[PDB]
Amino acid sequence: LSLDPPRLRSTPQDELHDLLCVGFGPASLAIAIALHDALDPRLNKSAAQPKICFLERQKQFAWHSGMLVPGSKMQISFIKDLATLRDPRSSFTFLNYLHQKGRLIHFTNLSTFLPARLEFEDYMRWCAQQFSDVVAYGEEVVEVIPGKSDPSSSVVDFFTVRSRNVETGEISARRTRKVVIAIGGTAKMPSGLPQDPRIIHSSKYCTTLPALLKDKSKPYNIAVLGSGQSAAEIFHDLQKRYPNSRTTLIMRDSAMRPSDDSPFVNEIFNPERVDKFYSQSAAERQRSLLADKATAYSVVRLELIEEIYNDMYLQRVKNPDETQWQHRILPERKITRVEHHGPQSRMRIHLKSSKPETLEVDALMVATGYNRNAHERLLSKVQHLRPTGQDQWKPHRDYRVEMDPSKVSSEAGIWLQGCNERTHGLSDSLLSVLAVRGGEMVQSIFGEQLE
Amino acid sequence: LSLDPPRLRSTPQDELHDLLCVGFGPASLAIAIALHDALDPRLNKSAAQPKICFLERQKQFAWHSGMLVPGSKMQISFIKDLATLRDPRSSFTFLNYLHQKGRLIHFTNLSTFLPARLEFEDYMRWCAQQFSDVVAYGEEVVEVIPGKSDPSSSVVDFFTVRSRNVETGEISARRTRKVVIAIGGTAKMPSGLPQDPRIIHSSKYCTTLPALLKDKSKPYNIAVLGSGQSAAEIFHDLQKRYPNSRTTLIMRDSAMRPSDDSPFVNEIFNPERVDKFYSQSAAERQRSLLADKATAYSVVRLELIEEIYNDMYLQRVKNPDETQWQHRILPERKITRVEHHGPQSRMRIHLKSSKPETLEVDALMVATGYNRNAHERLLSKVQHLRPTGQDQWKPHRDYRVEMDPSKVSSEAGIWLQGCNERTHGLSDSLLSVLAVRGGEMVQSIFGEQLE
Amino acid sequence: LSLDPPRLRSTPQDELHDLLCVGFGPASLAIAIALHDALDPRLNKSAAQPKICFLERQKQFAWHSGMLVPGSKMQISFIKDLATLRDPRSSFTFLNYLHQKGRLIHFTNLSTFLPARLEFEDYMRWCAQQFSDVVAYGEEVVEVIPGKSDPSSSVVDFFTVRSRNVETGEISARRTRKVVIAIGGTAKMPSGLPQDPRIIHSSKYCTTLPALLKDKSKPYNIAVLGSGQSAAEIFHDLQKRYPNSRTTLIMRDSAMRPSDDSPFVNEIFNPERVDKFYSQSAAERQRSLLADKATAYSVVRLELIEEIYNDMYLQRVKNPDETQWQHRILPERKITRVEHHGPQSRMRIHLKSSKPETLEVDALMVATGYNRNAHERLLSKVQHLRPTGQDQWKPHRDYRVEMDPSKVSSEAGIWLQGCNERTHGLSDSLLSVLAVRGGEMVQSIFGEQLE
Amino acid sequence: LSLDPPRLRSTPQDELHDLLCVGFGPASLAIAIALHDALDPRLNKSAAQPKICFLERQKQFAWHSGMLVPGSKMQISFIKDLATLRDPRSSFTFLNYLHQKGRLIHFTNLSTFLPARLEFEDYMRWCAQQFSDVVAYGEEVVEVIPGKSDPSSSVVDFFTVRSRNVETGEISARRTRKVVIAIGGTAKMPSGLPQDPRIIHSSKYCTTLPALLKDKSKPYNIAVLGSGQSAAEIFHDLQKRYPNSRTTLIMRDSAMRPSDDSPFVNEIFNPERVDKFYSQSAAERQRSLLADKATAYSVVRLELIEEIYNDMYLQRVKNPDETQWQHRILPERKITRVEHHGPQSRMRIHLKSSKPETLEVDALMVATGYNRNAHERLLSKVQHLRPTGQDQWKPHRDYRVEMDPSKVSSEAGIWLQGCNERTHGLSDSLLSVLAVRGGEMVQSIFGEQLE
Ligand SMILES: Cc1cc2nc3c(=O)[nH]c(=O)nc-3n(C[C@H](O)[C@H](O)[C@H](O)COP(=O)(O)OP(=O)(O)OC[C@H]3O[C@@H](n4cnc5c(N)ncnc54)[C@H](O)[C@@H]3O)c2cc1C
Ligand SMILES: Cc1cc2nc3c(=O)[nH]c(=O)nc-3n(C[C@H](O)[C@H](O)[C@H](O)COP(=O)(O)OP(=O)(O)OC[C@H]3O[C@@H](n4cnc5c(N)ncnc54)[C@H](O)[C@@H]3O)c2cc1C
Ligand SMILES: Cc1cc2nc3c(=O)[nH]c(=O)nc-3n(C[C@H](O)[C@H](O)[C@H](O)COP(=O)(O)OP(=O)(O)OC[C@H]3O[C@@H](n4cnc5c(N)ncnc54)[C@H](O)[C@@H]3O)c2cc1C
Ligand SMILES: Cc1cc2nc3c(=O)[nH]c(=O)nc-3n(C[C@H](O)[C@H](O)[C@H](O)COP(=O)(O)OP(=O)(O)OC[C@H]3O[C@@H](n4cnc5c(N)ncnc54)[C@H](O)[C@@H]3O)c2cc1C
Ligand SMILES: NCCC[C@H](N)C(=O)O
Ligand SMILES: NCCC[C@H](N)C(=O)O
Ligand SMILES: NCCC[C@H](N)C(=O)O
Repeated sequence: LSLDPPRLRSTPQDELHDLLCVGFGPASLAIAIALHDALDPRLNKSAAQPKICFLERQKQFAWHSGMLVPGSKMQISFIKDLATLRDPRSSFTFLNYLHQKGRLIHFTNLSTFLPARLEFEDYMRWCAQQFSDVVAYGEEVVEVIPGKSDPSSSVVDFFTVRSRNVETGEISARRTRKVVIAIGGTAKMPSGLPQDPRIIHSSKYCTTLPALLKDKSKPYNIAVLGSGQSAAEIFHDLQKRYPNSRTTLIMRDSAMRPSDDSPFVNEIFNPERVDKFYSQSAAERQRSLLADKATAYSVVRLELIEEIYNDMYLQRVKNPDETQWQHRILPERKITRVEHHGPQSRMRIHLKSSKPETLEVDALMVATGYNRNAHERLLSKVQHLRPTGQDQWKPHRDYRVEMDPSKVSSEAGIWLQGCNERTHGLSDSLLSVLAVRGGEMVQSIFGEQLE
Repeated sequence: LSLDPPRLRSTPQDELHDLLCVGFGPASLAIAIALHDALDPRLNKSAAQPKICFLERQKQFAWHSGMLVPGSKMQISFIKDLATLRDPRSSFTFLNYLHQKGRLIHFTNLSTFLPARLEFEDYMRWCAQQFSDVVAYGEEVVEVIPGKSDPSSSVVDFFTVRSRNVETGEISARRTRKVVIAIGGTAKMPSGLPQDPRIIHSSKYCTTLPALLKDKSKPYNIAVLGSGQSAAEIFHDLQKRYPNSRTTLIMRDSAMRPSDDSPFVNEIFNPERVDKFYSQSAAERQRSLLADKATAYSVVRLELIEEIYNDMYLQRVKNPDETQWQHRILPERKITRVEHHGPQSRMRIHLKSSKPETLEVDALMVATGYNRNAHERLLSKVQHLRPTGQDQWKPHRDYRVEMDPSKVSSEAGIWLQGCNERTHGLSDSLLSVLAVRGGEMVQSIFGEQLE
Repeated sequence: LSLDPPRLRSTPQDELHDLLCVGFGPASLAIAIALHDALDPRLNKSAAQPKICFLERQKQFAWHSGMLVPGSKMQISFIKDLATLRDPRSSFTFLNYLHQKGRLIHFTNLSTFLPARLEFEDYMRWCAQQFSDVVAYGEEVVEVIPGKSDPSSSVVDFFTVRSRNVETGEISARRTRKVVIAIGGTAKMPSGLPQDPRIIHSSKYCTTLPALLKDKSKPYNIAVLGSGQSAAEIFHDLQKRYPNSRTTLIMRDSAMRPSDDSPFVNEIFNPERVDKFYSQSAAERQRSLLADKATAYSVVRLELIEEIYNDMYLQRVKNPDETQWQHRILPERKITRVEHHGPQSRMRIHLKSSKPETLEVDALMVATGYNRNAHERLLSKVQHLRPTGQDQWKPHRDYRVEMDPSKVSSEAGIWLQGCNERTHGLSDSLLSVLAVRGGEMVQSIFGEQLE
Repeated sequence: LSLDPPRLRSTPQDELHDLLCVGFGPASLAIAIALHDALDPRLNKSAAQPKICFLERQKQFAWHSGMLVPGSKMQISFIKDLATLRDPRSSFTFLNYLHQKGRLIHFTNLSTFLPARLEFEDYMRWCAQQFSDVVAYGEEVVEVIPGKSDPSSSVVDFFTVRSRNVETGEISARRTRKVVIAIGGTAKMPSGLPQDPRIIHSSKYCTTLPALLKDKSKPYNIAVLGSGQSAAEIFHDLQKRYPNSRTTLIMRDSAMRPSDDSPFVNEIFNPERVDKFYSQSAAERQRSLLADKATAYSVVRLELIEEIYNDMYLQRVKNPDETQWQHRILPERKITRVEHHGPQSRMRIHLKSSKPETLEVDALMVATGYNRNAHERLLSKVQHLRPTGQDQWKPHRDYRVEMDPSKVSSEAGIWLQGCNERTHGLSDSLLSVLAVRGGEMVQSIFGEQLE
């Protein structure tokens, strides 16, 4: 329909970069997009291109591909794509992507605000490919190291970012004034579960479970631990994927509970509300996160809850005896022990009540969420630049971490993205404010240059 | 279509009754209905009629008539009427009521499980009228007094129930072996608000607000305190009822939140789950009530939340300046003081944040819920019959309160209904289990007689 | 929960029956149920049992088992079950069935008026089994023959009904004063299609297609002709059932169109509207059937249309080239020729526009509806009893066919059920008015006896 | 948020224009917008401005303001605004309008594709105001007259457009090579109804009914003739607007029927389908319009049908006697005579069945649709330029009417918009394809200039 906008120019890796971004998921992608738009005279009247590079450990752009369950839907309006809430005229809107694919009229006839996760990933992939010249894939960042252009001074004014090539194992280094860490989360596992190849986090569902359970027709016993959106999607999907299997949903809560996207509550995810949340005290922020927990954690989309309920009711129609059901839910349970050294294909899972019985399974899917602390390890050698006494990174409103002013130049800095819920609200790890935040980040990072 | 079933026979008030029920709301009505069905040879094979009387302070049957807001809907499936979950063959089902009115086919074409509150009240009224011979209306019960058929013994074996005729003020007494107290709740007011005729509880909305604000066209300022279903219904309704008024919703929470009727959670209201809840410890029961709070308290029907949100959005369309809106919501506020002695028509309401500004209004609707402690006052003179040391009534699973066995005959007793959430679960004060509980109560109370 | 009501007594087959019913599908079942209720003193105050028998060719009760597609839903509110609109107190209501199965509370939490076809069939099966003593299964009726108790007179006053035992092939005869023919429809095939085992009517989908296509993993090509509810259900289901197959929906219309159950239109299915429809002239009845055609024929449930549309859109997401899609719709087409004598597994289907290209397929499902003329063949030897000149059976309002009064006794007669759309409206072949019609039929047939 | 794009320059009215557009409703507005975008180097790489003027008879931009009923909703996805389907990057998209108003995030939380008609009008108004320099309001075009730059030749190469200033009555003339007529429809009245100020077309509902019925509290009798979307909206609205009135919906059909926007059917409104429709024969086009009639004419939005049905059911709850209802529907009726010369405030409306009774009313709203023939009158003096024998204007695919090539220069022409259903399909008079058609029109009209 139209031509794609001009590509960003790559930078030789031996040159000092203006910005180096760790990760090229949605959060980094939104920053690339906002930078493109900011450098677009059509979009910004005022609009040399900044020297920028993105390091991504995956071999190409992918969005949670381990959980790309068939049928899985976005839990957010497509209007909250990577550009529209910042500038609906952007070439990087979902609607413009659809138009470019010749699909916009057909999507309109769906009357849905919620694309398949598959389609939304391809949207983001389609955006991502327009930045290929400035993204280095298959590069896993392993550390950020402070640098001094004047080694005999006591002022840091750049950082060296070292990454391991995931194919060759070789170590590269790139130097930059500013670093963004946007690396999402790491799998959270209950500390009571032993390491076993049959015990698999939800994040590796689509990738590593079919490797373990190769025959989709075989009568497997498969359990799912958890009662959030991932637990539900996996529990529901196993029933299609392995149709002769016996599945068990194990949860410490009494029920799957619906996610709250009711319109007054949902305004906590508005981009303008980040100022409001950020400015509250630590205590009020903690109470606020708790009060709105049903919008984000340990909750399932009502539609999916209802579909699973109907499936269970259909089992009840066929057999009033719940102990005989092919697919069962076991609420208010916790796993107290996992026998997993026996000769059998199966582990023995021992269960008790979760208030203050055994299953034998071929695999246990563990849908217990994510931690967002992995940036700490990347930043270990830059900790000493923090103000005296700090043992945590303190991100400012504009997401730049606080550093000792007498140790670090004002031209140099490190920003965090996607790990700042404590300071910036429940929207921080989601897609909800990426469009606007990208804009804010470009302004924060490239502000002098673009003025 | 069919004839109504045989009426129950009245009892002369000077005779010793088998059962005397205080209140003829839904809970008592469900007991009348279950008794009728139990005495129906068509419904119960095994089926002299028990001597029974109901005392109701209203002049005729009415169901929360002060909150019969136009458009107001049931928040419960009609299948949970006063008989169906006990016996769908009962003549007292909602569907059979519709058939009797010649309306069943038209209701079917609505495709709704949720009747207007108006229609459901008329259903219950239609049931209630079939018990007119055994209900004494306009009788307000004021005390229950222990009696001894042998005054020189130390055993109580009946109770005298005294009521005040609401029209004549005259005091009547009726004697009975067994008493049921089913009197619902009393208005809960925040203790910080002064008594004023302009400050009116939600329960008296339809009755006493139009008496105060007589001219529906006048530009009143009207506030609503609270963020539950009643606050919402009243806030929304005032906008139709007084179209030129300026309304303000004052709430200490940050948002109206949706009621949870998602299907797995909603099973806590199943009749069979009362056994389960009752048998849990006090501590587990407390934690359970807390965990499922969003099913019952401080929550609004999503549909109503969404309609109010749309109304506010339409105001935003007309004027981006929220300070100028005719109808406004003020979240995270508490009332710190109410000036109400000035010469003006209006009170001055002083507001502060509810985290750890003034309105001038013609009336303040206070939608802050109910207490369920009024039975305590009726039972003051029977307290001494409790086991030594008890300062609260302890209802058994079958809702009969515990009494000292050496002080009270096994043929005599007092049952509580609708005030037992602490011991019987969130369904206790609702319509949810009335059909089944009525059956259980008839069995508990009339069990010997019906065997 | 309760006990089942008393069984009806069987009749020795050599005795003259009061009523003999051909078929024990829903329509006959509704008559059995209404008769039971009419003989129930609990339900009818006024209430020797009539001598009745039902002849059904299937070996046991089954409801369209060839189209019991997984997930398939009722297209009618459960309130229009086989008794409720006549008498909601009946033991044969859907809700009472649920209660008897201990499932009523769980069904309530579905919040649906539309059961799975599987569940509704089991409801009807559960009803049907209560009449086992008076139903002879595996009996295919082949003719109805006039009888004269006085052979030398010219008055017919009974009929002999002869049936072929489907297992033994043996012929039985039973004599009766009154006959009901309630045998539903026969498969309508386009006259241009040749007989071939690979060409299968929708009615035999679940039974005879898996016999033909034994391996569910094989890449079959399967076509579906038609664009009604059956075509849609089969088209959608093949995609799950044979996941590697290539399916093609062939339709002469341009689109699947949604069924109209909007509430004002839907009142044509009200039981009371049959009087209104019946009394209109032939011309007005014809125009009326045409005007409301979108309620009944060549239409699909919006929900199913939307799901199929989403599946096609998902194919579009993966591949913009519709010619490469696994599952395709070909609108405005007609089949002009079917090569089916070649050596290949597959038939060659030749297509042209349907306005005034070839597929090779392993099977063609033909979803082109039903005829309702099979009663004509059963009644061939009784035609001469019609009034002079009639070449069609003329059913009165009460569904008794017109006969020459001087040739047939007033105590003898034949009623038609389910084939009377022309005279009684679009509800005649559906479940919509079975409850009320059953009552009317019992009154019409057994009226003298029950007075 | 961003600045508005550059304004188009006005043209002195004594200059020969490139394009003169009659009407500035949605269709003309979409052409203005597409022209702006085509001249935008940001949107079109290749991008002297054409000399253009729009003549609109209203004093300012308004969209069907006589039917801007409170609550009225768009019946089309906002994605089908005036630019998005052509170019989602356009500054004239609905989403960009929302962003400019600071409302985009709040609209997102509505989760609706269907704005209030009020909001969508303000969207279009907001677009329209950006073309104020080239629109002359209060100008009613009365004729288009052929011109010859060489009067002694036989070739027309311009047209003079004459308009009457609606305030001063003065006549202006403007000359142009090309003319677009985009003037929408004129009120269709049944020819059997007499002229009376109490008989008012739906198009003048919000403007001229409250002038007639000044007191909203008065017990008026008001009838509505028709059963389409307008009849329904007016019938429903009168009940709020005049709460003590008795309203009557008079319709020749038996029921309000729902509009078909089911997704396969709805593809007839796709912009790409205009090529397909246009190329079909006259006969096939006629049959096609008939087949899809339920998408466009004599149909009501299911949601509105359902709301009206619920209102009627609520009347039934209060009173089983339909003859006493405040608001009544009278189906299958036609008006045979209107007494309207009597002394009373009210007309007497005589009714009969519509198959092949009197009301006395204060006003009759006539909701019987529109004609689209008014361009004929404007073009009367240019008819002779058509090819010999034509008595109708024949619009080409690109909407330019056919003219004799030897009588009219190739640089001169007349285009029709919004009146071409017969040749271009059911989307022609709607908003459905305005975005794309605007683009096509700009290309058709300004094609040489923009190359
Ligand atoms: C199954 C699932 C469904 C979800 N659905 C939604 C939804 O519908 N709507 C919504 O708003 N949110 C949703 N989320 C939330 C999700 O967090 C955000 O949508 C989004 O993924 C966050 O973007 P991100 O860039 O911050 O993190 P990520 O998406 O995790 O991307 C971070 C990137 O950094 C790479 N990376 C990590 N470490 C390194 C390293 N050391 N070196 C180099 N590269 C590295 C990773 O490969 C990854 O690509 C969902 C999450 C999950 C798990
Ligand atoms: C606005 C509102 C809407 C509601 N909607 C629902 C719903 O949709 N679904 C649901 O399940 N629940 C609903 N509820 C909950 C409600 O508590 C129950 O539906 C029902 O009213 C409880 O019945 P009850 O008999 O226990 O109490 P009540 O309904 O309050 O009846 C008690 C009766 O006792 C009488 N009484 C009180 N004191 C005396 C006395 N001293 N002497 C004599 N008579 C006395 C009273 O006049 C009253 O009639 C709603 C409550 C409110 C306030
Ligand atoms: C797939 C499908 C789905 C449908 N879904 C609905 C719905 O959701 N709601 C609705 O209202 N309607 C629905 N219908 C319409 C259907 O016609 C009625 O629901 C119902 O089946 C009609 O009952 P019936 O007894 O008249 O005919 P049938 O159901 O066809 O029963 C007639 C019986 O007579 C037996 N029989 C036939 N010939 C003989 C013979 N010579 N001798 C002895 N026995 C014989 C047959 O075995 C059969 O059991 C559906 C139809 C189909 C095909
Ligand atoms: C109540 C109502 C609701 C509708 N809702 C929708 C909807 O939700 N979605 C949809 O797709 N369609 C809808 N429509 C269809 C409607 O036709 C189109 O939306 C749109 O109005 C068509 O634009 P138009 O410019 O062709 O005609 P119009 O909107 O009628 O505009 C034509 C303009 O020309 C002016 N004009 C007329 N004659 C002259 C003259 N001689 N000289 C100068 N100016 C003149 C008129 O003042 C008018 O402004 C609706 C129609 C009505 C009546
Ligand atoms: N899990 C995603 C939550 C997104 C949030 N409801 C929003 O509207 O932004
Ligand atoms: N507020 C009424 C709650 C009723 C409960 N959801 C139930 O289904 O019983
Ligand atoms: N009445 C408006 C019809 C619009 C059409 N359904 C469309 O989607 O374009």
